[PDB]
Amino acid sequence: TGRQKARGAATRARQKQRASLETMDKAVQRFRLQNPDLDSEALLTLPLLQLVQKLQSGELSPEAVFFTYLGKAWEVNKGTNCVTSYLTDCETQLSQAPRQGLLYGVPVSLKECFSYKGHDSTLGLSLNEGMPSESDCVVVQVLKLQGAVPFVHTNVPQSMFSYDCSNPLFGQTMNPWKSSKSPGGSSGGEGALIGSGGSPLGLGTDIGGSIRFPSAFCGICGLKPTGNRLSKSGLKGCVYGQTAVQLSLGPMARDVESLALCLKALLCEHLFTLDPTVPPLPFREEVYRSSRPLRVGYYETDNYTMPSPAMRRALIETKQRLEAAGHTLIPFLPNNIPYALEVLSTGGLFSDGGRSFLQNFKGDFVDPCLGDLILILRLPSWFKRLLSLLLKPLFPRLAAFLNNMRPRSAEKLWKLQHEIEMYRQSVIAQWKAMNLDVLLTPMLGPALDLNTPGRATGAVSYTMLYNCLDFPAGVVPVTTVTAEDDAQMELYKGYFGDIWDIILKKAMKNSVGLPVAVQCVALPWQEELCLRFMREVEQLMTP
Ligand SMILES: O[C@@H](CNc1cc(-c2ccc3c(c2)OCCO3)ncn1)c1ccccc1
Repeated sequence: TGRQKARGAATRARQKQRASLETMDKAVQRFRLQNPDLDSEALLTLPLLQLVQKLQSGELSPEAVFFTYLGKAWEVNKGTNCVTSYLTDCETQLSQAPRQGLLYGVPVSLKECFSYKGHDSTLGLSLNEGMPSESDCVVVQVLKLQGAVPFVHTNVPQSMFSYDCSNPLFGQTMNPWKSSKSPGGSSGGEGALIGSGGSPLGLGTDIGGSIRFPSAFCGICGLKPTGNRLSKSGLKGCVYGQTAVQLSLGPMARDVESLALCLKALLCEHLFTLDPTVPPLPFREEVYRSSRPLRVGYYETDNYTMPSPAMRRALIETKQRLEAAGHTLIPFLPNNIPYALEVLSTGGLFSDGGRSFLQNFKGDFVDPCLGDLILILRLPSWFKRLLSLLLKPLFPRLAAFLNNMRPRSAEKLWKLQHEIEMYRQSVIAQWKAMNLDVLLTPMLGPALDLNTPGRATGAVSYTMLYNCLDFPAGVVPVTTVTAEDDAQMELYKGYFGDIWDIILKKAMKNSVGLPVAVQCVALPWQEELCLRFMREVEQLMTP
């Protein structure tokens, strides 16, 4: 009965969305009258490096590449529901774009949390509706300064604490390969859009896998750098001052070269001048372009989330293809993964028991795809500890998350923050002892059914670990689900048998033809190495 403002918020958001799309369309069709004989699917097809080349040499005009992609985005949006807003003024930015910039005339999609002047960054929440950004976030300024034309705000799951992608304002985003499936999240609108040719390049945030999931589920590249490689200034979030598990932002694109282009474009003196709290580490092209044989750690499971057959096959086929290229593959597994997930990561994100998070939800509709998170955090802490002590014998994995989602005293979070530092060094010591360069990893895939990710929390294990360690981690699509793999899904039993295993069992069925990826990891500040290795995987696993 107190959803007055929630119902009103949503109505405004949908008309703002509808007006954006209607504006986008009447823009595109104006253009197509004056540009009929023009090779739009050669343009949309063109890889980004190609595209910048023609924009810089002046073979294609910026308006052509803008209004061609603008049309395509609008078309793919009809199946997917992945464009929140059309960024108003981008037509004006196109004409006054910095001409010798590294992304001159490249149109760029932005996850909604990236502040853009005059536009809401709602995060699917009614409390953030009707509250336009006073100015562009630091990375958007650098984008615009480097010649790019940010043009849409792509959708996110309510609060971004979910690897599905629905909210009560703009509704549910769907996977462009199969509309019964989730596109991933929280950068789901990004993946859906880029993954269907709606944008050559875009920007996401990751805190539990939120770049890597949608990249994998929608079959594109994506990199989560080290937390403070790039400027978090101006990004809209649920919680501020949680530093233990640090959020990280990075690129999402159709290929690995695009990603390396994009970092090289942002890591410049503009970024470091505009935000001196970021360490002025220039993009080292020498390391990215190296062809030195790699010592590559690997594991085909984390013993926590049982991989799908597709994942397992993707991991082994890459492992072996890499061996044939001459890289040295070494079995490697970080110590105490259950501890990192159940105690450290979970404790880090909900150190305060959720009370900060939850005030975003007061008087709002709770999206079904958040599952039982809001209800669980809303429970009082004595009931969490009691209920944990009952479940532990029967369901340790679930009892352990519950035990570490209670509020704690400043003394206890100092102790947790120390264990994270020590754990990070603990895994670095494993790494250095086996002299590895990079680390090959499975990656959750194929894409889950809709409203499944919310009730399959174990499956964050593959990605979350490296938010916890704060290692640069990216994904590359390597293969597509065979019927042989989809059939092998009915022998899937999981390592625990609790409901997260059961939900994801069914969630991952009926996924023939969907893409499946692997994860690449490096030590901190070695983003350029992570991309060298991702690029290697990309070359060796193309069909
Ligand atoms: O389902 C859970 C409650 N939900 C969560 C969710 C997440 C979570 C954290 C980071 C994420 C994310 C999800 O989504 C992707 C991006 O980042 N972490 C811990 N708990 C549960 C617990 C006890 C009993 C029953 C059910």
